[PDB]
Amino acid sequence: KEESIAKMLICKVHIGTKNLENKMKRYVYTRAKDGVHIINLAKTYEKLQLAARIIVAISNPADVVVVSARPFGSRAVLKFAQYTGAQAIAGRWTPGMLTNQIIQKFTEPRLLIVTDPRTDAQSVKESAYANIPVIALCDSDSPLEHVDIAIPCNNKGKESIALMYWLLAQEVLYLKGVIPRSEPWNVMVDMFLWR
Amino acid sequence: GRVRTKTIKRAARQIVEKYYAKLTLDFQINKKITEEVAIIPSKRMKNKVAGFVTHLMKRIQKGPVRGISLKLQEEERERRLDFVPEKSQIDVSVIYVEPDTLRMIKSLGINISNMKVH
Amino acid sequence: VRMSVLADCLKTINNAEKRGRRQVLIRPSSKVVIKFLQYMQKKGYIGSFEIVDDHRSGKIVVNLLGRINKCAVISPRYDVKLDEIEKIITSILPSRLFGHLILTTPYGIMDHEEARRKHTGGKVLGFFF
Amino acid sequence: KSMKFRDGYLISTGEPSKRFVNTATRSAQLKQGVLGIKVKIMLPTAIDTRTGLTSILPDNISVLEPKT
Amino acid sequence: KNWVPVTKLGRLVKEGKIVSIEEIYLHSLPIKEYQIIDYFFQPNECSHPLKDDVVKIMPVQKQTRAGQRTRFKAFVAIGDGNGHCGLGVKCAKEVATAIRGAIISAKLSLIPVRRGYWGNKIGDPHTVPMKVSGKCGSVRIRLVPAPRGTQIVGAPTTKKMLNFAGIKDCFSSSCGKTKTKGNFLRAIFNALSKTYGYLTPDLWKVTNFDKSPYEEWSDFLETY
Amino acid sequence: PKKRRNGGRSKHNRGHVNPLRCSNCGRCVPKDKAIKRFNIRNIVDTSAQRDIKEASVYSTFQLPKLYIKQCYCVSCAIHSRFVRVRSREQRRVRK
Amino acid sequence: MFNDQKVLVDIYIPRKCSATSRLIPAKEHGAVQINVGMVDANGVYNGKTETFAISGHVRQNGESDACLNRLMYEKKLLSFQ
RNA sequence: UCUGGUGCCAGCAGCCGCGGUAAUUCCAGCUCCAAUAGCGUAUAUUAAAAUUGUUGCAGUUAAAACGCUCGUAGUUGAAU
RNA sequence: AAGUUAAGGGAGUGAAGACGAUCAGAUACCGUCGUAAUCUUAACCAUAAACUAUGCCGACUAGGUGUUGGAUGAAAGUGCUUCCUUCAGUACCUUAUGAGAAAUCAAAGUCUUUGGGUUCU
Ligand SMILES: [Mg+2]
Ligand SMILES: [Mg+2]
Ligand SMILES: [Mg+2]
Ligand SMILES: [Mg+2]
Ligand SMILES: [Mg+2]
Ligand SMILES: [Mg+2]
Ligand SMILES: [Mg+2]
Ligand SMILES: [Mg+2]
Ligand SMILES: [Mg+2]
Ligand SMILES: [Mg+2]
Ligand SMILES: [Mg+2]
Ligand SMILES: [Mg+2]
Repeated sequence: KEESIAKMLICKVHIGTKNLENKMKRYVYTRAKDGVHIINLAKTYEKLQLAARIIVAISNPADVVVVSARPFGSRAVLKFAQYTGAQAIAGRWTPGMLTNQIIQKFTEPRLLIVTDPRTDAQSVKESAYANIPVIALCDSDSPLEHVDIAIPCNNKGKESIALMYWLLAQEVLYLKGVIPRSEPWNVMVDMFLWR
Repeated sequence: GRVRTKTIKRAARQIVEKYYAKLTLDFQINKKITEEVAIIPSKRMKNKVAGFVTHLMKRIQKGPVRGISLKLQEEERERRLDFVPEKSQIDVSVIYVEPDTLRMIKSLGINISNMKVH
Repeated sequence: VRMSVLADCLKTINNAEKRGRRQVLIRPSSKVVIKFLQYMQKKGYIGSFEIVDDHRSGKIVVNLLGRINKCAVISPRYDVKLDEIEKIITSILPSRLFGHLILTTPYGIMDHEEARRKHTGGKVLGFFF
Repeated sequence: KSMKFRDGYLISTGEPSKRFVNTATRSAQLKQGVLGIKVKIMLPTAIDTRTGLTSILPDNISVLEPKT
Repeated sequence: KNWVPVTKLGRLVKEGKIVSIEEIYLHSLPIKEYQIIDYFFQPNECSHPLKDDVVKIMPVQKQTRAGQRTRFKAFVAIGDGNGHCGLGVKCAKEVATAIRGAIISAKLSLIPVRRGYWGNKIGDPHTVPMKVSGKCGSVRIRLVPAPRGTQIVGAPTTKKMLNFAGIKDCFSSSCGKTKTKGNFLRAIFNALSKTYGYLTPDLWKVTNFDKSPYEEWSDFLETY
Repeated sequence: PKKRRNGGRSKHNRGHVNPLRCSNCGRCVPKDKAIKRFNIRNIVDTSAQRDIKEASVYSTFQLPKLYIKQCYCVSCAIHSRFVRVRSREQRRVRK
Repeated sequence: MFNDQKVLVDIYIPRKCSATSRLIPAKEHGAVQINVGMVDANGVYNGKTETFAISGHVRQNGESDACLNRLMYEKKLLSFQ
């Protein structure tokens, strides 16, 4: 769809970094003269749409956890959990949440979303102890360990993170009957932006 | 030294959370309120608890204090940060792209009418 | 120096199978390798395979089905009599109900049950579970 | 040798440890010596005061719930 | 009993939503409460109840500044006698609390064991399906199938574990330092665990997936 | 038990290395094992430095430096605290 | 196993990985199942789904993404692999 | 964890060990255990020993890669 | 390396030896001297923690950062430099449903699922 990619170009979601991390070769289009890796932007749309289908397949929204670690991703994750019916963390992760059944915040889910696997290493480590299908949002250098579905973007720009969460939420709403297609979502970006 | 053990601090924090609308910035009134609310066998520990309550109440005026969940502040900050801008910055007339980005987009076969490099 | 091309082929197949690789390449080929591969094919342990024709000793590419536990050779090809199959199979195979021991026989290459059915001995080549 | 057997919660120092704890000592003459017996019981939060009234514990600061 | 479940699986097992313990094996779910295992193995509505045995108690010391500091480790082996087996260990200050903890730990590790035939298949499988090998520390063990009338041919600890597991016929041999009881027990347990992972030819055909209890009982668990 | 992977020195693809002598204690050490230090010192401290300045002709004078390039053996080097004793994980940290 | 009287004697049948056919055992906690929802030629999700299973070996090696891509491409759900 | 005697002595014990007043181990009484018209001791030999290893051992640090290279006998050698 | 034979050479260092100190003693550690030796030519001797305490040839199995010497293709130069591939040598980092008693190991992996060839102990 044309306007989604237009908005993606408005933000800097198509520029990554160095450190190709060979398992992410198939998502990178070219390397520029300054060393920056350019992401395809056509596989991003398809992977986002598949991620939305997988998310909506889950019977209740309460069995979905979205996790963010850095300050410039808390607003987006909170609002995304608000419009859907999922749970968000957005802060300091307690090292034994998913595996210690006596702790006060056990909260065992069925599906888990990560803003960045490099900074959210503790949460993705604990997912392999309880059969949880991690879905991530990966840059050109992200490790793809214990990651099932990867969406290629840049995890650094605040506007990029806001735009990706906005797109994913809009597509999830389309996949339900809350609003039919052919008219855009009335809420606007800058709801998901930081400060 | 005059460091306060965890019993004193925990009691003071709960007192602040549960009875915020009554409390003030004056030690004597807060001493009376703490006499009435809680259960403390010794007047010395009661004085110390009331002193920490007053000290905590002073800090709240300057902004957020970590570990004390006061709802009024929370809805105030939520309604502050939920400001809807009248114009979105997402939409602009012209997109500026790299030469390689433009070549990529042209290669993928998607059409955008307002793309301009440099 | 090679000294054997069957052992290298079987080792490469076994190493790739342990990782779930779905395809592998065998560099040096020969008629004995083709016959061994065909016998593995007949038992449903692998898929189809190609023979690439350079103007040297050819190359083979095979398709794997995630189904082999082990395949190896016995390097000295000991000469086995018809009444000595029982000890070898008791020592080598994991069960009396599956697995195969491959002899080379004056009537071609075959496993031990077919060798008994044909009333013949031979020498040992290898096995696959 | 000595052998200790414990359960629950017990206090050792201060003035409360003399109010809320009950103690006795006895000995038994066995064939090969003497054994000492030593029992210590903390009473279920039950102790009148020196200015006699049922007390509780010098270590607690429960905060009451507002009426709603 | 009147116990308050802490996990979703505990809630589903407390109600009659799950029929057999093989349903949770199939989905590779963890077990975090011994009360599930107690619920599935009761002296009523169960043909074969469980058994326990303290197999070893050993003291260990730490040697602080004022002398040593002793305590006791307990090994227990739990068994059904029919396709189920487990092993547990616990360290504590008193022997009684250590054996209680070991009994609890063994129940959490209960696993299914596969059984097979020597020769031609008839009713009531009686031995291991194929050669299996287990390793722990420097101890290596190997079990091979045997005919009907043989007993177990092994050290007393092997006989104990295999009698708990439900195997009647077996040869065995071992290598290493088997005087270490814990490593020997763990090697036997590891060999037993490998039976349902071998992919024999009769397991080649592909089947369609069932649905997990979490998905299939979503709404009832939502009502809470 | 082989506490160091490189054996305490940086030598690879060689048989023999010529030795040098400790600047402090005179011992022989192979050149690839001695610790090297290079120094750029002043002749005098700053107060004497300024005292020479106004005792000088030319109205624009700069004192020269000294270049030394000393080398030490293990015992004579860690007694002077150019090198200390670290933990098992910190030993691997070069630079 | 079916005995001579044709009775199943295994107490249960374990699963196989959709990518390598590796027979997931009873304690492998790094194995997952994915259900992908279907659409009804309008863009609205019906009640149907597709299922895959992945073993802990490949998922710990880090190839779950590529294998899932290939599997979903086989099912006409992706345009590439 | 039964009685009497002895007290680093007398003695026992293949091995670890026991023996200074409380010796479950010495010398006795009683009672129990094993095999049983049979049961102990000494020397040699087989399994145990995958501690001689063709099947089937080890060689960085436990015993053990010749200082290094050339070289005859021996052992082993691409595809058609 | 030391050591032996013969002819040279012989500054510095310096097994032996002689003193001066320290010490309860000091045939030592410190200091002042100082013979052989150390260097060259022609012959012997055949040993070292002669060490990577890891024999030699061949195959397979994983990502990254360097560096030494060639070749291929492309840009800034004021027929030269940078970049991309590929061959040969040489290090390091991370990780191992790989191995070990462990320390650790890209081999010390592909071993009770035990056999590619060969020498020594
Ligand atoms: Mg005090
Ligand atoms: Mg040398
Ligand atoms: Mg013998
Ligand atoms: Mg023998
Ligand atoms: Mg034997
Ligand atoms: Mg040995
Ligand atoms: Mg050597
Ligand atoms: Mg001289
Ligand atoms: Mg001199
Ligand atoms: Mg020597
Ligand atoms: Mg040597
Ligand atoms: Mg073996």
